Amino acid sequence: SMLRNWSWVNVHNVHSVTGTSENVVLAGYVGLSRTHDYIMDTRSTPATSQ
Amino acid sequence: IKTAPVVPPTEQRDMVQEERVGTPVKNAGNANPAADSDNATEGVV
Repeated sequence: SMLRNWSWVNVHNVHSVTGTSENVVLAGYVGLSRTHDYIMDTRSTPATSQ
Repeated sequence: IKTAPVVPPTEQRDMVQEERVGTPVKNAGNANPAADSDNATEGVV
């Protein structure tokens, strides 16, 4: 069933949808800024109505 | 007349003390600080 699904194809003829590869390392959410702002004022929200 | 020993004025100092029962929040003057979020109908980045 894997061979019938073309597990034998050349891994170079398999093109990503974008014609590019990628290796992204972007610094992310830790949650210290959200929890600090809660202790300062618990009456706000981080989630907007949209 | 009653002469009484007092504390000389130069050996004491009045110091103003401000007594508070709690630390005010960040948006202290705002009744609804959550109306900046509830009114973001396009989104926030």
